[PDB]
Amino acid sequence: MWYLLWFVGILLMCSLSTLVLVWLDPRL
Amino acid sequence: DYETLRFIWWLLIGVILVVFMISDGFDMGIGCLLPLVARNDDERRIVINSVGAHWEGNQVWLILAGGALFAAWPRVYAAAFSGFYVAMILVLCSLFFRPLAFDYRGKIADARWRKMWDAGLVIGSLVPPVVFGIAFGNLLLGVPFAFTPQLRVEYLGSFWQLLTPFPLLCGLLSLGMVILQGGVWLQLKTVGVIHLRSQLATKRAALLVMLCFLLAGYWLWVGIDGFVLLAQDANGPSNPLMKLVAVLPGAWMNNFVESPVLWIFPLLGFFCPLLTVMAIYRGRPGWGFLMASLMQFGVIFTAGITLFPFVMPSSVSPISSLTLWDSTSSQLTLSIMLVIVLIFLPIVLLYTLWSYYKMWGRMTTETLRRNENELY
Amino acid sequence: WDVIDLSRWQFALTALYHFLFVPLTLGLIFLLAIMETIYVVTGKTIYRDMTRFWGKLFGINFALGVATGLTMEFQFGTNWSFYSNYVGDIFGAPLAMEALMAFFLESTFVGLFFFGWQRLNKYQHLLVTWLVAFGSNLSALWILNANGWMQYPTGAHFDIDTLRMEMTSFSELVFNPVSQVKFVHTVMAGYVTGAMFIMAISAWYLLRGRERNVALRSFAIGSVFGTLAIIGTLQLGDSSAYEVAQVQPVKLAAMEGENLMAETYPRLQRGRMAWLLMQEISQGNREPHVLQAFRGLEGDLGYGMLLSRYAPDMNHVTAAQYQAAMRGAIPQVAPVFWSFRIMVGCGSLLLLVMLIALVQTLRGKIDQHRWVLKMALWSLPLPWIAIEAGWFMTEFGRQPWAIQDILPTYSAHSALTTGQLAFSLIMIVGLYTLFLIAEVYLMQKYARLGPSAM
Ligand SMILES: CC(C)=CCC/C(C)=C/CC/C(C)=C/CC/C(C)=C/CC/C(C)=C/CC/C(C)=C\CC/C(C)=C/CC/C(C)=C/CC1=CC(=O)c2ccccc2C1=O
Ligand SMILES: CCCCCCCC/C=C/CCCCCCCC(=O)O[C@@H](COC(=O)CCCCCCCCCCCCCCC)COP(=O)([O-])OCC[N+](C)(C)C
Ligand code: HDD
Ligand code: HEB
Ligand code: HEB
Repeated sequence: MWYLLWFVGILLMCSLSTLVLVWLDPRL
Repeated sequence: DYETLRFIWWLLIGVILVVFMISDGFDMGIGCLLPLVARNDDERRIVINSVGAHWEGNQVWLILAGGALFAAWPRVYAAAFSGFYVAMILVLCSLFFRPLAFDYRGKIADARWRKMWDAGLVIGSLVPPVVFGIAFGNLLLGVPFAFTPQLRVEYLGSFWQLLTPFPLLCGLLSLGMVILQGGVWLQLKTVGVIHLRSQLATKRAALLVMLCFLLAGYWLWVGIDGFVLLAQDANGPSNPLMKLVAVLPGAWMNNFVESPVLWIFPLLGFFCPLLTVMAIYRGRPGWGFLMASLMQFGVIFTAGITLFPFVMPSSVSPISSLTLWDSTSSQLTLSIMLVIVLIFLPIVLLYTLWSYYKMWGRMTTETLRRNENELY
Repeated sequence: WDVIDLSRWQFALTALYHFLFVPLTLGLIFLLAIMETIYVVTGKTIYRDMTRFWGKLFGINFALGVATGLTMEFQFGTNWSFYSNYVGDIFGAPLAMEALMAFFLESTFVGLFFFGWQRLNKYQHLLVTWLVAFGSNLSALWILNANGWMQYPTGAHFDIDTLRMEMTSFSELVFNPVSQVKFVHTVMAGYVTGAMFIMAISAWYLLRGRERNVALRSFAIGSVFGTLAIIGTLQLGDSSAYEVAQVQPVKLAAMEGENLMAETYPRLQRGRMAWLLMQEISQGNREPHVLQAFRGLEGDLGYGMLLSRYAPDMNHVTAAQYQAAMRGAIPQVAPVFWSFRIMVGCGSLLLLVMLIALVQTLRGKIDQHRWVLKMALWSLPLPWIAIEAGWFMTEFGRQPWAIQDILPTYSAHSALTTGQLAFSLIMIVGLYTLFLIAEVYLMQKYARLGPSAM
């Protein structure tokens, strides 16, 4: 069911963006 | 059952219209008051920033009015918005200017640009209340629309037909209503010369509301033929052609004459402006806002109860008059939409209260100086 | 011009104008949510300043978005009164639910986003930004549920007594497969739009050697988010293609590289019969054989209503009228084919751009190659191009239907005159031209000024 998939997926997208930026920020 | 659902949805439409007036009406009234109570750039920004945080959420009440009409009364939504086509285009065009004025006024340090956006805000604050009042007055006069047997709607009037003296009086009264609401909001949200000028505008708007409301009631009672619903099955299907209507002089007074308890609604509409002025004089703009809110409640529910059971009487085809018994959605739709409304309107109301609570504070010159680049 | 065509073009222009600003809102607000989340997690103020700058651009876009949405809400009543009457029992529900759940959330809390930076503590402001994001996306959910129902009408039945489509099951509306995939695809496209926006503006900064740190971080956020977004966009685009393959043969024929015409003639015949029976029902007949015949033929009332346009005498429909309606049942396949192609090809270009940006992002060499920045800068229009193509395909590929196989567009219209439509078109177009020029100007000016001017 796509609404649940979207909810989980947008949580995952924002979480991955946050985590990647936390990791990469010292390199920047 | 179907009848109870339909009456509850009538109540809900009226409630939504009242909440629109209460919330977004003070935005519209403050836009109207902006050239009255603000005479320089700082005063103008203070006035605009008194509603900047909430005006959009408030306007969602107008949007919900439209959407709840669509969902619960699709016949009314269709017939009204197509019949008042030019009036609605004028309202929409004026409404364009508000989000744009709010965001863009401070984006260019040009006197001409700020003047353009102040004027546009005034247009978008003035035109919608006036047109809504004219529209409701035309409801009371009867609207020149009709249904085909296949329930397709035909309009036989025009924008100029609406601009008769009674609908003009109703538009003036609606303008006075929003201006009163905005004047009490400016009272609670500002200080100084703006506060003084909004106070005086509040007194003037309340006097206008009282005079216009009394004149319109007298006119309805003595010189406007009312509609009477002779026979209509209130649990029956939403088909306006299955009913019997008569257009008798003085008929609009029938609901109140039969049931003297319903007289409280016009009493609220007429006297709540005076009590709003009294509260403003008493140094109590919170009680004044409550009284202005009850004025909106009383005036709108007075219009509804006068029209009840009609919502949209037809001046050229009385059987084509729309009622709360024949303009509605299906029983399933009414039930499920009622459930959804009963869930979310409390939640919306609570988090709207939350937002207003967190943002509560008076916009002043020092507030503006502290946050000049951030604010509208 | 026919007043119906003026109304079609009016809704065309106003929806397109509204969705010049919506996709940016949809994606940019989650980008702001991510920036503020990073600020909360790390305490690094640069992400707060990024939230404020990119949100200023967000507000510029959001204001026009709100106004254009206002046009759309009441256009259904103004120009499509028969549409409103005929399908409101189902269609007005997702719009109302949008107002109730989503519009209130986003509009209420966008004011807190812009003006609650101080009155809210860090966590409450983060929550408010997230609530704006989820409200705008839930508005996408419900309005796209309505539009999907237009593509695939489910859980509805015609009521003889009210002469309109009525709801049968709310769950068949809410979980309409078309609406599900439409929602997720469109919001993914909006995420792509926001990501490409911040990446392009950051690349412009980096090419001029200015705002370097904000530009680097904003490019990185855009790279990761928009890589995920464009991937999800492509996958949900394939899902949408599958669903419209199931329920809309015309849009299926568009992607196939362009039978149904011929099939529509038996449906036209049954529809003519259903239309005659429905006129009888409107006349108040309730004879048993009449209602049994109508229950047998009510699945083609839409084709009968379509035939009504090409046959003034529905009792005696000549073959020429049959063939006119036959041709008019199928829209021109070429605008839909080329719309689909732009959308897909722009998606492929966006995927390449996002992957290169992400590789340079993960390597920590965003500013290493100038051509990466130039490509990101020049890729800014692509999401809007693909999005308007997708919506053109969506809204032209269901023609001539306002509701697929239920309500023809030519039958959904209000009773208006070319004078009223000329007035609304002139006013709307002139005002929109002024507003678009002003908004593009302000957006350009404040993006050019950049975060340092904040
Ligand atoms: C209210 C309710 C439960 C349900 C609503 C029912 C209803 C008809 C809803 C309208 C639905 C339709 C057709 C909507 C489309 C048209 C339209 C305006 C759409 C926009 C909706 C919005 C946002 C409306 C906002 C309302 C606004 C701003 C203005 C209209 C309100 C006004 C001023 C109505 C006129 C009030 C009036 C003059 C009453 C006369 C009098 C005097 C007595 O002094 C009296 C004294 C004693 C007895 C009587 C009087 C006495 O009538
Ligand atoms: C079918 C669907 C249609 C819809 C499409 C819509 C797409 C919307 C996107 C439109 C933007 C498209 C821009 C083209 C990309 C290349 C830019 C470029 O060439 O540089 C130029 C502009 O660059 C700037 O100076 C602006 C600085 C960055 C601000 C970005 C513009 C914001 C537009 C916000 C628009 C509102 C968006 C929200 C509403 C839509 C020149 O810069 P220069 O420094 O002078 O360079 C000198 C050197 N040179 C001359 C040799 C080059
Ligand atoms: C995929 C998303 C999407 C689509 C297809 C549409 N909209 Fe929209 N609309 C939004 C997403 C959105 C939004 C993202 O929620 C907006 C954009 C910016 C904003 O303020 O909210 C918005 C605002 C918005 C507003 C102002 C609401 C408010 O300010 O609270 C109204 C009244 C509408 N829309 C109505 C419509 C109608 C009637 C559409 C049908 C043609 C429509 N929108 C298409
Ligand atoms: C909910 C609902 C809805 C929605 C959301 C939408 C959304 C949209 N849209 Fe829409 N439409 C509609 C509903 C709608 N819609 C209608 C109803 C119509 C009518 C019919 C026709 O087709 O016209 C239209 C129509 C239309 C058009 C025209 C077509 C023809 O041919 O006619 C166009 C172009 C468009 C676009 C669009 C877009 C771009 C979008 C994105 C935003 N549209
Ligand atoms: C980012 C941008 C974008 C992109 C990239 C894309 C990519 C894509 N896509 Fe898209 N779309 C869009 C944006 C877009 N898109 C839109 C906007 C639309 C409109 C809305 C809907 O969904 O409808 C569409 C729509 C659409 C559709 C239809 C739906 C309906 O009709 O309902 C389809 C089928 C598709 C497919 C697709 C694909 C296949 C792809 C590749 C993989 N689409």
